[PDB]
Amino acid sequence: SLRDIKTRINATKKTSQITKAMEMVSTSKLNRAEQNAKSFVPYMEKIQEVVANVALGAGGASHPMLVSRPVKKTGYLVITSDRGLAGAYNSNVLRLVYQTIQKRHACPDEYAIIVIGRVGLSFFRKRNMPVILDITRLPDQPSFADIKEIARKTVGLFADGTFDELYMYYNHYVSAIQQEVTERKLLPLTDLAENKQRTVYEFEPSQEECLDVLLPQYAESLIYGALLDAKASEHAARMTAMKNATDNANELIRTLTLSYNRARQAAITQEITEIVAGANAL
Amino acid sequence: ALAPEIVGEEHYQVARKVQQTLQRYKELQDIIAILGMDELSDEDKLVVHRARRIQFFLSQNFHVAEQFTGQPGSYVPVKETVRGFKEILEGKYDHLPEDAFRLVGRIEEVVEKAKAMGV
Amino acid sequence: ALAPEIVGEEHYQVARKVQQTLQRYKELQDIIAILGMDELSDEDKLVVHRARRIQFFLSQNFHVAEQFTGQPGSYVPVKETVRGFKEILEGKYDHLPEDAFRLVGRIEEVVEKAKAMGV
Amino acid sequence: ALAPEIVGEEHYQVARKVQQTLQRYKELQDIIAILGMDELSDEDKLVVHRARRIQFFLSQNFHVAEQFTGQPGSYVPVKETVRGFKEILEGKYDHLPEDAFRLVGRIEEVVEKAKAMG
Amino acid sequence: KKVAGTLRLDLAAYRELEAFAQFGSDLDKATQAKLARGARTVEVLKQDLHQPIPVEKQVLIIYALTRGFLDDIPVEDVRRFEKEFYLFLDQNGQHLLEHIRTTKDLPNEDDLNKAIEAFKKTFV
Amino acid sequence: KKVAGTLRLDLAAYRELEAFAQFGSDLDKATQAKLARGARTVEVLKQDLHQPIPVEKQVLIIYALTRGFLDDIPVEDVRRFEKEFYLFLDQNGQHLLEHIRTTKDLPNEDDLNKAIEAFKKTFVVS
Repeated sequence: SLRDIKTRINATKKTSQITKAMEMVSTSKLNRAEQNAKSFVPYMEKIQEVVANVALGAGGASHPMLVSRPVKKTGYLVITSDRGLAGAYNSNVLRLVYQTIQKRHACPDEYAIIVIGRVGLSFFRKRNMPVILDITRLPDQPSFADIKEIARKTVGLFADGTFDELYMYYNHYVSAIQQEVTERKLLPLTDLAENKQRTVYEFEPSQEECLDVLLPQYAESLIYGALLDAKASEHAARMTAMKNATDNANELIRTLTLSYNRARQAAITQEITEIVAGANAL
Repeated sequence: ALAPEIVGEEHYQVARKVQQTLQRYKELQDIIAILGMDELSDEDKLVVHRARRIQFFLSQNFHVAEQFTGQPGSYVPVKETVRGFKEILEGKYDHLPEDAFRLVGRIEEVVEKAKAMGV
Repeated sequence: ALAPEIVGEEHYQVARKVQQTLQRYKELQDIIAILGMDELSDEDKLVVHRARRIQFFLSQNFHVAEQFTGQPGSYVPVKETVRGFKEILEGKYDHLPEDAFRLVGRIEEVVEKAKAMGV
Repeated sequence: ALAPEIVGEEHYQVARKVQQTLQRYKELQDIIAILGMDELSDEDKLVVHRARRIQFFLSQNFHVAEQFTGQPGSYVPVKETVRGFKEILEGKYDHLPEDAFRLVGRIEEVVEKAKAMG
Repeated sequence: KKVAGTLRLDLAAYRELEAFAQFGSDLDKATQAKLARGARTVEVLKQDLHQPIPVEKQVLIIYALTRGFLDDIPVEDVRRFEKEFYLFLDQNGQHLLEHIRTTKDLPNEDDLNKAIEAFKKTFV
Repeated sequence: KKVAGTLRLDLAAYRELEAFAQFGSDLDKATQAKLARGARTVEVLKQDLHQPIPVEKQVLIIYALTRGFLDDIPVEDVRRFEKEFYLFLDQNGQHLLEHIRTTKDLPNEDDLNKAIEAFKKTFVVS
């Protein structure tokens, strides 16, 4: 129908302009996030190496965070998007976390879930899992202090023995089109960084007390590192999803446009043949 | 007869303002149908909110629809129609659920119809 | 001839359920033409996986096609055609890849064609 | 006529490259429109530079333009434009202000017009 | 002629940008500048039924939007800032209107800037 | 018939998998191997105007691509590799060219594989 096709061409044209608008704005945010993250990359090297060197050099394993223990029960931290329209980003991290728990844990009680992102909480509310902590509505660019208090809650749950082992599941930014669903172990610190270059350190703070400061500061540092990669990878995923969406829409506009022109030329050859058919008879 | 002096300034203001709301809802429906409603801004959300209510509140229970819909019917005087449509546009009645605005005559009735639903 | 008494209730229930999955995927096709399958949720994802399986498992190798493609042909008796669709519809063959379902006669042939790939 | 039998091979190579250079710039144009010039990779800048000079050297001072302006105007033989664009595409003249290429004739005119600025 | 040329460029750079970016809360600072003057231009071109405007007054309101005097004013009151400006011009600015009708030409910029800046002090 | 009958259908498959792969982010090994042969076939089917190739030379260049000897050579070089092989066949490899014309038939596989490796030693790259 000529009237109907014209509506679709007009709708596809308008929605192509919005997909392009979200492609360009995602580019601007990605550029900033790589810059902001690279600003905390030097901070991360400084803190993580000095605290590792004092934790692993000139001393034994005498911290609950350093020492390995047999695992009575465990937790998972999974970090996901608030809004949608980013393609495969949420599914491929949820796919790894869901497959991992069921395959290697055989009791609901065995595992607990910490979640960042509305889509993660939604997936857990559907199906069925419990959630111990479920932070949401973070700003587009994260600050350290947002997860200062939330991390404080998580390290309290670990440090008092509620969970004996804890894993992070998040996306890692590698390339402009390729991003990698990955898992790392936040606690215990069964392994540690080693600069191999150390200097005499003050022996006045109690070693356990001195650690009491540096272990949580390392833990917070690791979690924030995951947010830097997570937010950067979310913005890139929306940008290609928007590039491909716009390219599909513009292709559909040329295909639809030709159907309209073929229909328009047939309607003008029918009306002229009916007119001339009556005129020839009379 | 929709001219500022033929119907009055208060009437004309409300009438054209309704016509902006419903034209904005028409273009926005294309974006909702393909991309989804949650993707959009607070002002776009508030347009869709009000436009749904305005469009259903244009429906009415007639006496000749006594045969077609059971319910008896209503006559709304003009002064009342202007008051009510002004309240919808200013947001006073936005708490009520949208199904309450279908086939009702005066805005007073819409408040009670909602009470039966339980709101 | 598609009527419970003529075909038997098992054939009739299998044919109608196959035609219901295919109609849902002829409506999902308007949204997956643009966005891809990120927009789809839940039942939409499971329905598109099973529709892809069904649409390729309706394709066959003919003895008269030997003059065009080097493969041998296949004849599938009716009792066998119904059994295969039911296992596809239940979801018993969810794991196997879509390229193993093309140009074959019976469900046993899909399992060996998948095993050749190892995917 | 833009096929190597009719135009000859030197002309065909020079022409295709000009089209390749301009199309790539049309892409980087939307990236430069959203974000800053420093952001481009070095190789991408080496294509931005050539494209701006190529776009301007296409512009020419017409003789009928002297009613709409105050300059004499020039005619260029096909061998002189084919030679000149080969020099720009080899980069021999890249030490030049951009507007030197605006509304000019033969490539040697650019040299002198540059001196005019200083 | 001098005032009308800028507007054709200004309305165009909004139609392209708006067709995508009106909703985006924050884009580049320029894009914000173009979008803001874009709305004001579509409220300066709006007019009422059966009320024609003489040419000297048209050139003055278009000079003010193009040169950025109307940025400070919000989009809703652009339809009134217009009216208050026409009153102020009649009572005080008789000298500027004398010249445009007779010489079809624009007066000295310093004097125009002085009159319009002074009214911008008066407006609330 | 023996050399190239599965080319028409296999080449349609590359056209779709290229279109998916450009928008695609990460591919697997069996998809990447198929993407590498498809590019060479498209450059082996590129010709030039008013230059026909005798049929015995066609079956020899297509034997290289289908059996995978051309996999070593970088892409831009494929057109020059094809001009050179035809010159070499003329100067050196006359016995292969006599057999295909009379029997419309392909020579012994050992002798053909030997000959194609012998050409590839003489060929140089970039």
